[PDB]
Amino acid sequence: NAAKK
Amino acid sequence: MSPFPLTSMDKAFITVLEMTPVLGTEIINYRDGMGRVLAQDVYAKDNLPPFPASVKDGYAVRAADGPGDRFIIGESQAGEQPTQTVMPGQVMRVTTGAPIPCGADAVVQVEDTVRILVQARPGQDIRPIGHDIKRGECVLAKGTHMGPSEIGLLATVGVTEVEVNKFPVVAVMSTGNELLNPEDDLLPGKIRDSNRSTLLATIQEHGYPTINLGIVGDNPDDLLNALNEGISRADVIITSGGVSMGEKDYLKQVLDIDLHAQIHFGRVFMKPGLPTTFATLDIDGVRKIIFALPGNPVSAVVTCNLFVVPALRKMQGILDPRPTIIKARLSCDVKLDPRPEYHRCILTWHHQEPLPWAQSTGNQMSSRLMSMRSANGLLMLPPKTEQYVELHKGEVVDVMVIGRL
Amino acid sequence: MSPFPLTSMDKAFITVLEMTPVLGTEIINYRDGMGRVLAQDVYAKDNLPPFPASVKDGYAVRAADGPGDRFIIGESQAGEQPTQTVMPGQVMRVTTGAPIPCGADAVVQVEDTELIRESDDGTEELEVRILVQARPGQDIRPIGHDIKRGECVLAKGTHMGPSEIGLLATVGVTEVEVNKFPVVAVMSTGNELLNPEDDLLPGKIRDSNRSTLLATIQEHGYPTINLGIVGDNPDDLLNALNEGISRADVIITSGGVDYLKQVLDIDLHAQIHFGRVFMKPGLPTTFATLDIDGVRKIIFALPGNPVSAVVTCNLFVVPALRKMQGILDPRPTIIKARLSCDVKLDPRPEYHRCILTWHHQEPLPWAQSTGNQMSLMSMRSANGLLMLPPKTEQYVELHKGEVVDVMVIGRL
Repeated sequence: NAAKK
Repeated sequence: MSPFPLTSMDKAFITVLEMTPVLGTEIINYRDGMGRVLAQDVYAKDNLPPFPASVKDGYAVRAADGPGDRFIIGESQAGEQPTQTVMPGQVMRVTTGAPIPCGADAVVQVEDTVRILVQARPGQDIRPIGHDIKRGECVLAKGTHMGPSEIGLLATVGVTEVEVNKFPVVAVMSTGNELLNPEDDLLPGKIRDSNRSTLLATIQEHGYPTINLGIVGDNPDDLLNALNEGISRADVIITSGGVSMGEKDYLKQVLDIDLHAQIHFGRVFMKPGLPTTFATLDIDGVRKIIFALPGNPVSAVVTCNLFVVPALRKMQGILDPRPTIIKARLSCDVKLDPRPEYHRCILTWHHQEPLPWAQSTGNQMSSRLMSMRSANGLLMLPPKTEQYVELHKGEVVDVMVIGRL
Repeated sequence: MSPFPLTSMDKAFITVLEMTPVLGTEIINYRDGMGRVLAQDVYAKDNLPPFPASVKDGYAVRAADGPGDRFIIGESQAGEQPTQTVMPGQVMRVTTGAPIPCGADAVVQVEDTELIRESDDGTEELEVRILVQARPGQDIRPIGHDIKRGECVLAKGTHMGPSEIGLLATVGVTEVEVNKFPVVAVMSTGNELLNPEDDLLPGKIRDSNRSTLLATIQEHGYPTINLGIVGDNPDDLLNALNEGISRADVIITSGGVDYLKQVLDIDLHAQIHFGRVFMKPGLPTTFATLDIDGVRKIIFALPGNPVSAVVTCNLFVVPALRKMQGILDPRPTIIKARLSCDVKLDPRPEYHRCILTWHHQEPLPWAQSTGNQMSLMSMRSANGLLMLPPKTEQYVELHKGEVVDVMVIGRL
């Protein structure tokens, strides 16, 4: 899945 | 688009950190040390152990005297350092932790005994003076975030008052003419004031001092008068009061004009909490910080954990205030949004599977799912991509931690 | 051999839980709710919202009337309630969140309206022209969308977080029934100990564990009772244990140990459930229960070694204190982690303080052992403690990278 943080 | 440019999620975060100060130091008694950061190095005052201590309990013996039956001239008990001095041909009784008597070389075990069952070897189970800690060695480095184990140290060494960065006192208020105190019976047209409770609780969970500024109306006069008490009383003011459309300025206007504060950002590309508002104010060197969070009680928690906390940590001189982000498998399918979503969830490490499962608690209102476990972390969904539309059960996502996991 | 049989690691744990009570309930102000367990179910007393709220800024409207020239009765603003009832041909200005007045089907957003005639004085706006035939219920969030009166919002047995207090406030429940926190008394045994404040004297050392231990339990936010240092002698020893039972619900003793055990088993008439345990560290760990007027007090006697004191406490005391405040699953969070250094396995199960670190963008956390040598100089305090297994006919040395159990012991 795509990260993002 | 509003009076304010839409700030990048990361930019917003990196701004709050960069803009936030670090408070001064303070001397506190080591017992109040819990969860603090050392603004000093801490060095051993004396050896430890300050005397050769017995690993085993039996008989302190001379190596050059070897085996055989020998006469005892007394005891050594934990508490006191022996008067009697061991000479060639003698022996002394000991205890685990009892000082070795001036003349002894080594010690004897249990089923190995004055009857003596022997096979000598010098240094036999003796804790050598200064074996754990040597006089003058550094034991806790400047900048250490102190746990119970550290207080232990602080005690051991005998350092009882340490220099530590001060915790920031945080003042919290809520704006809106539609709010009542949760005590007060619900009058018409009013909702109860939900956030102030949650926020004061959320920050106390971290053990910062709180200042409850109560409910303040949606009007510039009483609005500022609060903000004032705020700055006068505390180091951070938090405001929970839905300021998005039509009268979003009401609050912002007061900081921007009456307070002469500098809004660093006023909107942010995130779900939830688009209308989030950071701000700084310098009154005689001292830089105060001001978050103005939205009213949606879910947003209020989410943003607080994303901005306030990281900032509060940096403020107490924590070295890396960035929040712990762990990887976790999704427990339900999720529809991704144009902006980055954050969803309260509950991390659970199932009895062997290497990754933890994370199940959301809700979107809006109160809670979608009911549980006896409380919101462990909050789930970091990414913005939807030209390739990616939704994440499926099992897929491995980022989860920022927000409570004793 | 020893006075007591060597208890299985698992059996020792399982004992401590099973033997531990669950405290009574208590009524507390929701603000003091943090970290507590509900001894009641909680239902909403009224609906959230309490009123048909506007969701968009515009005009409240009996949709039935359809697009027309409408006289604006009055404004409705979210602070205070409605007042005037809306009959045919009338409309009332709303702002997002204001109560929808009685007799209005729906709200039209302003964009779908055109302001016709103002008043003969500068003052006000009298007519508006609604441009939209609006689906009834349009842009109104009705009574109960968020919470409906009488629904259960927090289940009996819930362990409350800030978000739960939120609810508790929302719903207006201000005093809840909750299991009480156990007050814990801690003391240290030994003639060789001085209060850290003192300059060390010959034969003596400073009292380490008491500070660690009080702080370890307080991190969980239970009340502490400092019983100070007490000598290794039956009289002063009992005297303390007595103050202990009198003042608190759990007595914790840190004192490298016979003399102690004898006092409980004979003078106090306590029941030692185990006295030795197959683990490293903390072989001489001692659990005990005592029933004063059917009110079972619990008594941990932990070893003196300042590392063991911490380790066992987190292994036994904490799980027990949780059980005590009516936590439903008091078993401690154990996560999988990759080892950061090679380790020699022991005949008995080992537990080592370590620091969990989720290194940038990959899946398992590294656990670096701050272990024991001199007292691994971190800046961050031990996150968790490492659960090494007993050495087998196969594995006798775990290697960097291999995936081990770690029990969590602090905000990870």
